[PDB]
Amino acid sequence: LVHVASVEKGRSYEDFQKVYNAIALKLREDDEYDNYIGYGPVLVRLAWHTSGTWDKHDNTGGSYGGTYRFKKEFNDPSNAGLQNGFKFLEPIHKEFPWISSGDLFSLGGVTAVQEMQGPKIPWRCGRVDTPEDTTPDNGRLPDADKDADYVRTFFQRLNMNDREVVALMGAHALGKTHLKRSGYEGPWGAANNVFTNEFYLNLLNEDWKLEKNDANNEQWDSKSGYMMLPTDYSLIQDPKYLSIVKEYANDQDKFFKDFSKAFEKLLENGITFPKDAPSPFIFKTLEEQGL
Ligand code: HEM
Repeated sequence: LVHVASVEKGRSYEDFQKVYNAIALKLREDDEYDNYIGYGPVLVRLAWHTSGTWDKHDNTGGSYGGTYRFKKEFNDPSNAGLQNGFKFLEPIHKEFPWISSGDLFSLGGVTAVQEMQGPKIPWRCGRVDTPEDTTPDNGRLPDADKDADYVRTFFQRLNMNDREVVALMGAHALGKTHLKRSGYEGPWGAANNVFTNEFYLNLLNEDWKLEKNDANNEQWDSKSGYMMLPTDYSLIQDPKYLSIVKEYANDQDKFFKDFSKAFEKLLENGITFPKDAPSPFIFKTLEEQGL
């Protein structure tokens, strides 16, 4: 199965900047969500989980088909809580019914990262909705109770290498774990709706204790009130990951650049872009537009 990007008919960068802007304005307006964290983090996670079902071996799953809109995928236990991101995007989709579902879920993530003062993420249009029977089964998203070997093997299926994995994991600066959702509870740091390299700094610099949470799962906790999942912590247990963690803890620009590449890549696995497709779009933030 080849998934060829097909530009929404007649649309160009300005159309997608309008969708960006509507997402960004709603992010600003709907600020109460999740104890005033706002929707940025869950939109980033929605973009990732709608992309992260991809299997490089047969091109099943991935962002192209926008299959989260079907019940098998929106009810995946791994996706618990993402319905909030979907509901956020619903009025956006109503205003801009021409955008494909995959384009909207992925654009939500881009918009969230950028509006949270993260790197620019080039974004390409052209995902096309595919039918219900193309929805990938549950079980393709990763478990959090595992070690570095698990993480490394997991991400090979998404064609991500060590650097790409460690970079992508930096998104765990954002938002928080919610016990009733994942069986883990707590934020990873203080700046959880501003995109920074804090995840790496906290991994290296906090004093972590292995504790059990109220769902009886182990997680790493600090006196500052932060947590790390076992898979997060694996990034400093594994010496290869550790080197990269230290790199990003010590160079914010490098983290931004590597995250941007890896996140675009994640959002684009599985999609074939024709030679004459538009170049990737770099959207202006609301701030850059004076909006
Ligand atoms: C080994 C890989 C990963 C595992 C096991 C993992 C696991 C988790 C878990 C258990 C949660 C908490 C869900 C909840 O209780 O609300 C979470 C939240 C989150 N994850 Fe991941 N994650 C991984 C990779 C990633 C990647 C690659 C990204 C995106 C680049 C990402 C972005 C997020 C965000 C932004 C949140 C916060 C969501 C919110 O506040 O609503 N994660 N992750």
